[PDB]
Amino acid sequence: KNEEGDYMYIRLNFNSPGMGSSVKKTELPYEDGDDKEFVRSLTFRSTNK
DNA sequence: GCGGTTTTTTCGCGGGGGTCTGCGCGTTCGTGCGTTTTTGCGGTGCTTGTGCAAAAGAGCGGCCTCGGCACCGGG
Repeated sequence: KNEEGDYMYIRLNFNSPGMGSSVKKTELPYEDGDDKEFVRSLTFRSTNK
């Protein structure tokens, strides 16, 4: 979370392959897929802090 | 100190392949969050106790004059 000016810019990161979560290979938070593209982060702003 | 022997140090060149290194992902161990069990200094209410105006008569002690006597000196 980063309050830049009057807007609060919060970047929500999501699980993405390549040294991501500390979870072991046995259980993956996503389905295995070389052709799968992932939403890595979304940044939102709001006037209400 | 001076002359001898001859080992193994210094000199250089070629080839091999184990070690270093670029790159990636994962994890395990370093670092912060939170807590357990106990030690310590902080204060109080109450206990137990302390230093800081004449008038008059009655009675008294000191004192003094005096009484009266015993005594020294002499024969």
